[PDB]
Amino acid sequence: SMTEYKLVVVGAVGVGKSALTIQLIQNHFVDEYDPTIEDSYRKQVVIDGETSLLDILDTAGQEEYSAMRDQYMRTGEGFLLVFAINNTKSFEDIHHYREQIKRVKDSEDVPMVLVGNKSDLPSRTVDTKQAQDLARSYGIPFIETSAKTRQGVDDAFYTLVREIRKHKEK
Amino acid sequence: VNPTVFFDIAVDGEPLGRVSFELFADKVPKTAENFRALSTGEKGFGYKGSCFHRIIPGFMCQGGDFTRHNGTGGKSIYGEKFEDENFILKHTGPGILSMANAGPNTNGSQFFICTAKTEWLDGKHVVFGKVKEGMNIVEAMERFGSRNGKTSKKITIADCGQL
Ligand SMILES: CCn1c(-c2cccnc2[C@H](C)OC)c2c3cc(ccc31)-c1csc(n1)C[C@H](NC(=O)[C@H](C(C)C)N(C)C(=O)N1CC(OC)C1)C(=O)N1CCC[C@H](N1)C(=O)OCC(C)(C)C2
Ligand SMILES: Nc1nc2c(ncn2[C@@H]2O[C@H](COP(=O)(O)OP(=O)(O)NP(=O)(O)O)[C@@H](O)[C@H]2O)c(=O)[nH]1
Ligand SMILES: [Mg+2]
Repeated sequence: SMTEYKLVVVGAVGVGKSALTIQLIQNHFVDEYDPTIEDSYRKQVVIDGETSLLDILDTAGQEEYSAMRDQYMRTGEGFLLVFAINNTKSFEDIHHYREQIKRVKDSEDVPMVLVGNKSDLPSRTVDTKQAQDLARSYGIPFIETSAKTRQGVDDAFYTLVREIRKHKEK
Repeated sequence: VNPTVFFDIAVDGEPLGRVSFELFADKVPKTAENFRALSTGEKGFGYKGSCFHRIIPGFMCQGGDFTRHNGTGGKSIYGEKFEDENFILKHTGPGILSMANAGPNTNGSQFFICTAKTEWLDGKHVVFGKVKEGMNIVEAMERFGSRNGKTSKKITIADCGQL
């Protein structure tokens, strides 16, 4: 089989959106921070035996330019909501991203996955239980990831694909 | 009189042309003095050799990171950051020189030259000068940009100083 999905990575500045994407696409990590304006990637993967093209839109963390960001959300089929486990503000910001997606897509049932990134760092400020409870209250999956160690990177993106696949075929 | 500074712009090290700026010391004196001193290098650091790392056609040419050389850094002559001085002047069209920042009161050394009116930045970025001569050089720099700001060749301030 062959399918294609438009995935959009959102979340506050510095949480690891690009580092997660580059680990999935190019299988490497660097400490250097290159702030994003906008980047797009294409990768062919096999998930549960089903081949797919992933189109990944790596967005900037900033939330201005609503006209452009609304279009990101209209076009995207599934969204990674990324926060960093050592950035409490980035976790507090998550509900804004979800509210914007529901508003733009006029729906309470949009494929999304909550991603707690930088799990390798010993400077945690957001409890796993807090994030688990929030994802549960949203009815969406939660995954902790590290772009540095690659922990959970494939699972985060593959889980979002499974959420989209479910949505499309239901 | 308002001071004037110049940038000699280079493309992969080859001279492109000169851009000169009027700095509005009369209305934004603290911000103009920072840019002036960074252009002459008289504090022991400044713009010479640094890159226009983000050029987006239809919007602006941004540069000034001489500390990290990757678009995240820079510092002022007053310390790492200084306050927004005032918002008297607005982003009224091509040639406006204005401070880049990461939110309120985070001015350092990064700056941008507008290539169009960018009025949505009014009241958030401090306008402190304008291109005097060389808008055609700024238009050339703009052609090296792209949608996400990455440039097709490396655009640098090969030389700079006060006229
Ligand atoms: C939605 C897409 N999109 C658009 C846009 C909107 C409509 C239509 N089409 C587009 C583009 C072409 O569609 C791809 C923009 C745009 C701008 C940004 C991000 C995405 C954007 C963006 C990112 S950061 C910024 N804007 C302000 C930036 N600050 C820094 O670079 C600082 C440095 C000075 C320290 N850093 C790095 C930082 O703040 N960090 C936050 C972190 O802290 C640790 C790092 C700054 O002062 N300027 C000087 C003023 C123009 C402005 N850049 C800029 O580039 O505007 C681009 C422009 C005008 C096209 C707007
Ligand atoms: N230790 C650690 N550092 C990480 C991790 N993910 C990203 N980083 C680091 O955090 C910084 C910011 O990462 P980056 O992916 O650019 O964040 P972003 O969300 O894309 N930022 P922006 O919104 O500006 O595009 C970089 O220095 C990067 O190396 C991670 O899982 N662990
Ligand atoms: Mg990024």
